[PDB]
Amino acid sequence: KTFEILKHLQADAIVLFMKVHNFHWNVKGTDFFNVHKATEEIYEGFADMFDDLAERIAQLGHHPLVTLSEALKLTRVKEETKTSFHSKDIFKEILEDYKHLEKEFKELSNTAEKEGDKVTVTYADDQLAKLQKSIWMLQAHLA
Amino acid sequence: KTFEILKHLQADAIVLFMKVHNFHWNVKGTDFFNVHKATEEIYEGFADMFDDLAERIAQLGHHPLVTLSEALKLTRVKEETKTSFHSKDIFKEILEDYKHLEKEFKELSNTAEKEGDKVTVTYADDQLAKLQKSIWMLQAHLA
Amino acid sequence: KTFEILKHLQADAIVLFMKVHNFHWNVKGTDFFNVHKATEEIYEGFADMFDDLAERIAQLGHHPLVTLSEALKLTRVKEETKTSFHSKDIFKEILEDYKHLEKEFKELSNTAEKEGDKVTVTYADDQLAKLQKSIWMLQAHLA
Amino acid sequence: KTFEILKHLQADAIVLFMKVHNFHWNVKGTDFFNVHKATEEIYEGFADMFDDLAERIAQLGHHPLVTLSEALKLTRVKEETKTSFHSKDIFKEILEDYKHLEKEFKELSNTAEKEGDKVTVTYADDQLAKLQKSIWMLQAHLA
Amino acid sequence: KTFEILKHLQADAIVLFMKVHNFHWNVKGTDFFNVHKATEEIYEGFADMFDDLAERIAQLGHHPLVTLSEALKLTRVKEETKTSFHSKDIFKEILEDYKHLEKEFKELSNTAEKEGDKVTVTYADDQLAKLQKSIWMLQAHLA
Amino acid sequence: KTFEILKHLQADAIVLFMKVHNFHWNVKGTDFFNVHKATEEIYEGFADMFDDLAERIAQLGHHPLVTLSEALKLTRVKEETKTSFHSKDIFKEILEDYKHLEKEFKELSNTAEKEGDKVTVTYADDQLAKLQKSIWMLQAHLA
Amino acid sequence: KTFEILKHLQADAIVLFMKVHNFHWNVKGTDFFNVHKATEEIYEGFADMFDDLAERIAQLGHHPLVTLSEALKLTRVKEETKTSFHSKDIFKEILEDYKHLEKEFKELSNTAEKEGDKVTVTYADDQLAKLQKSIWMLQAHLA
Amino acid sequence: KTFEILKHLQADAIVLFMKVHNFHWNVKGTDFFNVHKATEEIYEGFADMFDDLAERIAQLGHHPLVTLSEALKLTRVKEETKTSFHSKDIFKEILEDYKHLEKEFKELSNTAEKEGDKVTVTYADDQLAKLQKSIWMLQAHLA
Amino acid sequence: KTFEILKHLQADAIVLFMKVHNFHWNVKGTDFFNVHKATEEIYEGFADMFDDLAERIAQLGHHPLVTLSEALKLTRVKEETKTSFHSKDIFKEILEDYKHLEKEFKELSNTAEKEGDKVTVTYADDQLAKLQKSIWMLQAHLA
Amino acid sequence: KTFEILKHLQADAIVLFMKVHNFHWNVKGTDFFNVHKATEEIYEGFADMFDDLAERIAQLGHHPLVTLSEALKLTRVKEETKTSFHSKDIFKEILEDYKHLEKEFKELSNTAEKEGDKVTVTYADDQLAKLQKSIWMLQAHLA
Amino acid sequence: KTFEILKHLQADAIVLFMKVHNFHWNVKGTDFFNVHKATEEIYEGFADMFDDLAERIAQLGHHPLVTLSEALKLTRVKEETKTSFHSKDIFKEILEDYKHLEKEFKELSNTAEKEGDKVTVTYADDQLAKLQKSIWMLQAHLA
Amino acid sequence: KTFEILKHLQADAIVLFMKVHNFHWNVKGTDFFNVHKATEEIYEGFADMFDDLAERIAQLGHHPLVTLSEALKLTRVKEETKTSFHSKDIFKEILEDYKHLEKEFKELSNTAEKEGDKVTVTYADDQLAKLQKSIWMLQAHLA
Ligand SMILES: [Zn+2]
Ligand SMILES: [Zn+2]
Ligand SMILES: [Zn+2]
Ligand SMILES: [Zn+2]
Ligand SMILES: [Zn+2]
Ligand SMILES: [Zn+2]
Ligand SMILES: [Zn+2]
Ligand SMILES: [Zn+2]
Ligand SMILES: [Zn+2]
Ligand SMILES: [Zn+2]
Ligand SMILES: [Zn+2]
Ligand SMILES: [Zn+2]
Ligand SMILES: [Zn+2]
Ligand SMILES: [Zn+2]
Ligand SMILES: [Zn+2]
Ligand SMILES: [Zn+2]
Ligand SMILES: [Zn+2]
Ligand SMILES: [Zn+2]
Ligand SMILES: [Zn+2]
Ligand SMILES: [Zn+2]
Ligand SMILES: [Zn+2]
Ligand SMILES: [Zn+2]
Ligand SMILES: [Zn+2]
Ligand SMILES: [Zn+2]
Ligand SMILES: [Zn+2]
Ligand SMILES: [Zn+2]
Ligand SMILES: [Zn+2]
Ligand SMILES: [Zn+2]
Ligand SMILES: [Zn+2]
Ligand SMILES: [Zn+2]
Ligand SMILES: [Zn+2]
Ligand SMILES: [Zn+2]
Ligand SMILES: [Zn+2]
Ligand SMILES: [Zn+2]
Ligand SMILES: [Zn+2]
Ligand SMILES: [Zn+2]
Ligand SMILES: [Zn+2]
Ligand SMILES: [Zn+2]
Ligand SMILES: [Zn+2]
Ligand SMILES: [Zn+2]
Ligand SMILES: [Zn+2]
Ligand SMILES: [Zn+2]
Ligand SMILES: [Zn+2]
Ligand SMILES: [Zn+2]
Ligand SMILES: [Zn+2]
Ligand SMILES: [Zn+2]
Ligand SMILES: [Zn+2]
Ligand SMILES: [Zn+2]
Ligand SMILES: [Zn+2]
Ligand SMILES: [Zn+2]
Ligand SMILES: [Zn+2]
Ligand SMILES: [Zn+2]
Ligand SMILES: [Zn+2]
Ligand SMILES: [Zn+2]
Ligand SMILES: [Zn+2]
Ligand SMILES: [Zn+2]
Ligand SMILES: [Zn+2]
Ligand SMILES: [Zn+2]
Ligand SMILES: [Zn+2]
Ligand SMILES: [Zn+2]
Ligand SMILES: [Zn+2]
Ligand SMILES: [Zn+2]
Ligand SMILES: [Zn+2]
Ligand SMILES: [Zn+2]
Ligand SMILES: [Zn+2]
Ligand SMILES: [Zn+2]
Ligand SMILES: [Zn+2]
Ligand SMILES: [Zn+2]
Ligand SMILES: [Zn+2]
Ligand SMILES: [Zn+2]
Ligand SMILES: [Zn+2]
Ligand SMILES: [Zn+2]
Ligand SMILES: [Zn+2]
Ligand SMILES: [Zn+2]
Ligand SMILES: [Zn+2]
Ligand SMILES: [Zn+2]
Repeated sequence: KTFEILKHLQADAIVLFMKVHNFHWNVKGTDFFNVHKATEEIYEGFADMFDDLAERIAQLGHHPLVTLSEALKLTRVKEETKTSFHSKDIFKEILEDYKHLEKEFKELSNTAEKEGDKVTVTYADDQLAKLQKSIWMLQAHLA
Repeated sequence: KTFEILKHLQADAIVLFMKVHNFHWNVKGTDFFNVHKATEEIYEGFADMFDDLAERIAQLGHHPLVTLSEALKLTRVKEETKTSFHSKDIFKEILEDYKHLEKEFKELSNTAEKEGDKVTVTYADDQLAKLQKSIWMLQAHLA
Repeated sequence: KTFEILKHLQADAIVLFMKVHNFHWNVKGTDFFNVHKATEEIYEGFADMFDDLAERIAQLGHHPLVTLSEALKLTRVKEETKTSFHSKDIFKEILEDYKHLEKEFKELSNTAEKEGDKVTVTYADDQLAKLQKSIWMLQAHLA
Repeated sequence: KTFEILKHLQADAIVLFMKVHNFHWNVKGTDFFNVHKATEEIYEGFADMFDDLAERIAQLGHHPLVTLSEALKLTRVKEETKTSFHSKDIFKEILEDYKHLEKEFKELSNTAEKEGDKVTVTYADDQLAKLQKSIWMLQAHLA
Repeated sequence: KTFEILKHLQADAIVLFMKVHNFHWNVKGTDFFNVHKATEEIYEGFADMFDDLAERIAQLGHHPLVTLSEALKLTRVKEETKTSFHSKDIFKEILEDYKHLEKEFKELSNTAEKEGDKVTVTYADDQLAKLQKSIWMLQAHLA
Repeated sequence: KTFEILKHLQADAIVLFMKVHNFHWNVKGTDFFNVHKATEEIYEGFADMFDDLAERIAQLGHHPLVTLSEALKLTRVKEETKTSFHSKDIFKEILEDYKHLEKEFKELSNTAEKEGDKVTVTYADDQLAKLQKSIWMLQAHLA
Repeated sequence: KTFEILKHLQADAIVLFMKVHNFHWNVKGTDFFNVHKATEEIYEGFADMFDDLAERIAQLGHHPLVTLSEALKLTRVKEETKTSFHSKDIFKEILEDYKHLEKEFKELSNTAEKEGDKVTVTYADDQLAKLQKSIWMLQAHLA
Repeated sequence: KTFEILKHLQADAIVLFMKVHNFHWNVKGTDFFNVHKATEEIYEGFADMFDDLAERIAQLGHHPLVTLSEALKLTRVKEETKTSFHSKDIFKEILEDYKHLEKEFKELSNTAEKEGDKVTVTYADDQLAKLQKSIWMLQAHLA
Repeated sequence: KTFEILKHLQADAIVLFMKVHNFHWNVKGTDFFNVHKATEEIYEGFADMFDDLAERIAQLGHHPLVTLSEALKLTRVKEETKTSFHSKDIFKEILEDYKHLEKEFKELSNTAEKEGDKVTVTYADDQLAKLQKSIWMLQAHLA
Repeated sequence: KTFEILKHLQADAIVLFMKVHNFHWNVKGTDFFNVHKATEEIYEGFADMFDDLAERIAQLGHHPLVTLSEALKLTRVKEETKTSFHSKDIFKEILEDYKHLEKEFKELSNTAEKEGDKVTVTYADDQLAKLQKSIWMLQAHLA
Repeated sequence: KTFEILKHLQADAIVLFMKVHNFHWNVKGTDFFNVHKATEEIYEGFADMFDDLAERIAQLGHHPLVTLSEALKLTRVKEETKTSFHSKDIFKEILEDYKHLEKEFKELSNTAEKEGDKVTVTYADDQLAKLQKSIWMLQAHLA
Repeated sequence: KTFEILKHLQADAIVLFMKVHNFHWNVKGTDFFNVHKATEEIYEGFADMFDDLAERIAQLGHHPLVTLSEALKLTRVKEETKTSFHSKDIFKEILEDYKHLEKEFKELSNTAEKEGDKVTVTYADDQLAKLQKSIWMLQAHLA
């Protein structure tokens, strides 16, 4: 179900909002400003994704999740308890989670096509476009 | 300890970030736009508070919390599982949590004065100023 | 035919442009500013929809409609002759007409997919996205 | 009566809003961009005139017209059913309708002076100023 | 005399500047933000009216009033000592005072026409335009 | 005749454009910046007045003047051949020429009322408003 | 009591709002623009101070003053009935009243520290900062 | 293959970037400014298309082309060696090349649907939308 | 002498300021807007050139000209008494006068190099750059 | 000949436009964003240089080059076929090509001085200024 | 004494203004842009600190220092004569000097509390806030 | 040598940066704001001149000066130890130092022409242009 994948993704969005703030505060190295500013852009993107997924859920006549509790329960994103990083470790982690979201947005898109929910398709394909652009850029950082 | 109160408040900030999004999505009544836009301003404020508290913690040589897990563990904010509200219920809840943050920022301020951490004082008094302005406005909504 | 639905929708757009101005001028109640400003945003949206539908028609090698006469002839939107409203009546009427446009944009989208007119699809799905967001918000006003 | 002329003019404004969109979509010749952009400015002006006339009517304790139906009934503007133009034909038509509005705004102004409605006078003289500037520019196009 | 009415109006402007701040601080109800922001726009308008009337007086070779003392002495506006309101009470009061200013600006306009002071006429008619727009909007709030 | 006064004023506008540039370049004293910047605002105003008067003339079916030659022939403004000033001398000269334009705009306004040219009236009264504001400010400089 | 000093200062703010407008309209000399613009900045500052003091009072659970009447009753600011000034006289008067506000903001700050009202302290110290900057600048004008 | 069509289009984009600059520099006639500015907008669009196609190629794990050499080798766009034009000749040429890109973007879109590359579809349909709008406008210039 | 050429050019600048306004008001044809706006840019350029030449003269210890009288006396620009034009006639005239200014700025530049006035050289070469760009564009209009 | 060097440089500009896009897409390493953004600024500079050189050529009565074909024929810039880089390799390549352009702009400048083409001199010296600033910055990257 | 510490800090501010420009010009490595831009932000901050400290001194009735001579005499900042750096060396040096300013601003703050100079306290605590944020960021660069 | 004069001028720039701040803080008289703001513009100009001269030095393969120490050693600018001024004294001092910089920029320009350093010439002539404009304005203040 479309709204089930939406909920799952909403859960990842708020979890990544937090995870990315970790990287924002705890990066080390002459790389600090760039990663500090870039992580800020990343978590702000995730705050919007969170809101947008929730609002698609509501639009669709269902209930978005409303507690951090359900988010942790529905997410497939590993929270990061460590508190120190080189930029390369941050990019590897973010890349991993991006590849996860990419897979899921594809699923979201495929599922919504099947159920004749075209709006959810164009939302999912728009997010895929962004994820694939970032995936490429992150791959290029790490190469 | 100053950094202990900071951590506690950081936990409330991310919890209220979520709680306020609930109110953002699930308000009902001819009041919808105003509460939808106002809650958006409120949660954006909480996103900044979260970041700022975390960054004061780091500055002070300690570790801010880095998971939703610790946040739920350290918060004194009740998450809201209900998914429908009149504006009056939203304002009552927000008011309650504001009164909670007000008390704690006072504590933060008092404690930091004692430990000779003046920066943390001016941060705490700046946040008090905002909380007391909102507390007054919310009291005026409900009267 | 794609261009036939386009024409129909173009007719509704100019009719709603007028209808919404009625609500803009004739709302009553302590609700006045909010509804006055919101209706202004709504009719400005409809002015753009009108222009865009007409311009898709032209692009497609056909003729958009060019008189209020044809608009009244092609529309399924009831004009509103009454000249006084509470905000709730305005929202109910706007909701009704929105549900009408939603149905038709779905048709437009489905029909254009069939005829291999992909541009018209992405236009129709973009408008659906907006209509479904407003439909949800209006449902929330009225609940 | 002042409000009677206001209503008449309100009817012309919405009719010209449509008529001018015709010219916007259906101009032909190496003149296309200039006329396309200029007609867009013209119809946006007419959308404001429409709103302003309606709002003067309301202010004056009367009811502006609220349907395209009454507009077609009250207008002295010929709708244009043709769907192809050279720029010269567009300017001739617009000039004609401008000369019509000029005459009527003079009447509006004279009538409002008589009835001691000074606000309506300053509104009418402001619109005359604009019409006479455009009339001159259009005469210069055609010369 | 033109300058006598100017002085009277200048006195009302500063008195309403204060009166409107009362409403700004002391409104109660789920209406709070809207009335708080709208009253702020209203008193800022009155601050400009005050300055403009004073400056017309100076231009005309006379002396505007320069103390709150003369203002209270020359005003026909009742100061409001009460410190709590519903929005409806605020709108009724503002409406009353608006109707008062409307009457006086008409007088100002008529008197200035007689004395051949055309500048003061166009100033008075510009203010009438604004007062009549607000009077209509306030009537619509209360209906 | 309205257009005759317009032409006369157009001639003064271009003459004052030049005269004011003299003051702009040739002021002396610790007053230099203020007078340099203020004269720049003054001549830019005169450049617009020039254009606007010319364009009213054209609108009215007549020909504005098109050479400096006719301007010098039609102006009642004394050109200034001297090349050094204290600010007080500049203000006295500008004041004189302002009083001249004020008189003429009154004439323009009166004459246009008589001939039923309302647009030219509202133009003349708008310029009077500006001239009387500047006249007051200049009187205040010199007092 | 903190709120008692707040009220007193609120009274001075509205009185200085008026007093400063006097100086704004009635300054004489080649100094006119600078003093006209500077007084405009000064009274706009006082309008904000007025609003802010009133709003601190409300926040604190008390009632700000709501009439010009109480303002004149609570102020220690002498109103200025004279209607003509050299810039030096304006600066001397403003300086005097500034020194008065400086003393009182110190009192406000000291008193609020005692009562544990930290928000009011940071407000009072912020205003002191501004007053001491202006006091220095005004002393420099007069030296 | 999707990436093969992308590469082809990337080649056309840089070739049209140049071709359009030819028209930019070498248009003749009283049409000069309009065509000079419009061609500037057109080539800036092509510079972005070039970059975007290249970046989609990279995202997709392939290599965009990196020399003018490959571009000339992969393009189906005829370079223009002539150095003088009337606007009509420029529009005919641009129209031709647009019709070419339209065909190819359709192919791109169809092919990407087949291979399950949804991002490339939404990119191709977005570009089609723009090409069909320009095709219509250019047809209207030439009619 | 450098300052002699400066004065000559200053005279042409104010004469062209007027001449170009003629073209601004009196162009005829479907070309009207473009020429109306372009002439406005041209005369605004000439107003700046005028001011800049005058200010270079002053800088150099000499006196710029301060009357329209000297301008007409020092200019080699023919004033235009005719009051109706096709765009082609306007461009031919402007081109002629441009070729004149180009020649003179070359002279200015050469002369200033000789006298070791480098500032005047860089001013003259900057103006040449602009004149040669416009000369090319005007040649392209007329071809 | 001046125009011969201009043409040569125009050829390098479009070749570097492409070459720099290579570096834009194909940089690898934790350096990615900085080099991605900086290369974007560099190629945008080259797009302007290209246009400006072409337009100087036209101004000078000659024909700029109008095909990628002539560009490859006239350039002394080696195209880069490789598709992967560390930032250091990108900077070395860009530095090399910069040193090439620097030499040529000197030649351009010297040659134009000889032929009395001062405009082309000030253009060449302006570009030298930029090239020498970038050369220094690039040397500093590599040191 | 408060003003003695102010003077000392003023001396460091201008010395660091220079020192930081050294780092701005003489950094080496693929780090160049980031350090070049960041040092520019740092020295601009120091220019403001310098001005603000000087202006607090003046406000307090004392004399800020007015020569580079006294600055070198009063500073505890070592000037840097070396002319080449890796970014790590720049950050270590800046960190050292920051730790120095932090200590001194604490002293300033403590001393001003003692002397009842609250304005100087809030200034000192504001600067501490900034220094501690930068100290943390610099520590993070170097870790 | 070009770089020797550059260094000398760099030394004056930082010395004048300080000297001008003296005038900024210590001007007395009803002239205070104007001189306070103007000196702020002047020292900000000198901060840029300083940076630009240093960066030309680096570009040229030499080392700009990096301590206040060398600046005081290389400058021909007298530092000002006095701490109180009338505006006339400030303008006389600034004028003197300007005349000094003018002479030196001429030398810089002449020397750079000789050594074939054209970039340094265009930099020197640009600064001369500014110095001669300010010299004229300052002469006009003092006359
Ligand atoms: Zn941060
Ligand atoms: Zn951001
Ligand atoms: Zn939302
Ligand atoms: Zn997931
Ligand atoms: Zn750690
Ligand atoms: Zn490490
Ligand atoms: Zn929303
Ligand atoms: Zn927001
Ligand atoms: Zn942060
Ligand atoms: Zn808590
Ligand atoms: Zn529900
Ligand atoms: Zn309910
Ligand atoms: Zn309205
Ligand atoms: Zn709007
Ligand atoms: Zn359109
Ligand atoms: Zn329909
Ligand atoms: Zn009714
Ligand atoms: Zn009702
Ligand atoms: Zn889309
Ligand atoms: Zn369009
Ligand atoms: Zn528009
Ligand atoms: Zn409206
Ligand atoms: Zn009519
Ligand atoms: Zn047709
Ligand atoms: Zn035709
Ligand atoms: Zn008016
Ligand atoms: Zn407020
Ligand atoms: Zn406001
Ligand atoms: Zn004022
Ligand atoms: Zn009254
Ligand atoms: Zn109460
Ligand atoms: Zn109640
Ligand atoms: Zn100037
Ligand atoms: Zn200006
Ligand atoms: Zn004009
Ligand atoms: Zn006259
Ligand atoms: Zn002289
Ligand atoms: Zn004198
Ligand atoms: Zn004013
Ligand atoms: Zn202001
Ligand atoms: Zn307020
Ligand atoms: Zn007091
Ligand atoms: Zn008097
Ligand atoms: Zn006096
Ligand atoms: Zn161009
Ligand atoms: Zn552009
Ligand atoms: Zn790119
Ligand atoms: Zn192709
Ligand atoms: Zn040719
Ligand atoms: Zn031809
Ligand atoms: Zn115009
Ligand atoms: Zn313009
Ligand atoms: Zn000037
Ligand atoms: Zn000449
Ligand atoms: Zn004629
Ligand atoms: Zn003709
Ligand atoms: Zn990119
Ligand atoms: Zn860019
Ligand atoms: Zn171009
Ligand atoms: Zn080359
Ligand atoms: Zn590869
Ligand atoms: Zn590698
Ligand atoms: Zn730099
Ligand atoms: Zn900066
Ligand atoms: Zn300062
Ligand atoms: Zn120190
Ligand atoms: Zn070295
Ligand atoms: Zn190294
Ligand atoms: Zn603070
Ligand atoms: Zn200052
Ligand atoms: Zn500044
Ligand atoms: Zn720099
Ligand atoms: Zn020197
Ligand atoms: Zn002293
Ligand atoms: Zn003195
Ligand atoms: Zn230059």
